[PDB]
Amino acid sequence: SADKSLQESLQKTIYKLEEQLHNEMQLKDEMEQKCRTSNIKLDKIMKELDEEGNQRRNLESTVSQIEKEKMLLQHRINEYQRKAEQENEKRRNVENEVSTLKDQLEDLKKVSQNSQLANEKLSQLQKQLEEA
Amino acid sequence: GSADKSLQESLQKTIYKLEEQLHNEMQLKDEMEQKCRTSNIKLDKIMKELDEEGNQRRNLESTVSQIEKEKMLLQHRINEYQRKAEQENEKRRNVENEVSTLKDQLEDLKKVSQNSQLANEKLSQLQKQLEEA
Repeated sequence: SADKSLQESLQKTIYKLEEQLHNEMQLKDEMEQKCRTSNIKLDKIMKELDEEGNQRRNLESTVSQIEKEKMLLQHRINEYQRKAEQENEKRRNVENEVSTLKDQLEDLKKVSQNSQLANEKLSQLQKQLEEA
Repeated sequence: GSADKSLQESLQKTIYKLEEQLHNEMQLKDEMEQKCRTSNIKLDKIMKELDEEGNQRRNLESTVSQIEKEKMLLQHRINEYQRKAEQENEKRRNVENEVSTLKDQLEDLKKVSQNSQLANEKLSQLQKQLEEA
């Protein structure tokens, strides 16, 4: 019966070993499944990382080239704004020139009517000084 | 008895078979744990690199849309100033024709007045020749 003790402690050791191997097999498969999933993903993530980087660096060139074009339009704004202000001032001045000249034409017509009046009085004066 | 010692021998046999198979399994587990830890280290380094690269790419995409639209409005403002300088120039060219016509009238008026003086002085001299004849 110390006999049976021995065979029973042996057989219980075997059950614990079978339980241990089965548990370790469950752990083995669970890790395998996760590891596999993660390496699928790793490979996907790497291709996509290379694609994002290339496209990011490409858009950097695009940004810089269109910022340049934007700048060059901002300067033609400045140029065309000054041109328009200046056509406006040259127009405004030619209009005042027109105004001046109309006023100079009126004053002058007045002076020359005064001079015909003047000359009419001298003509009359000359007539009254004549020696019959 | 020898029956009991043979049962025990067969049990020990199984214990060894299973323990050895256990050790074989642990070696495979340690190897795969190492591969797995390494793959998970790389994955997390690449995922955040992916995160910042894609954020910057998306950000630059918005910048592109914004700037393309801004360049159309800049061009619009160039069109507003072109129009204004064309309309101010045609206004000016019409006024410059009035300036030119008026300057001729003023010249002509200075001449009318100057010849009036002359005609009056000649006429005064003829009235004098009449008086004296």
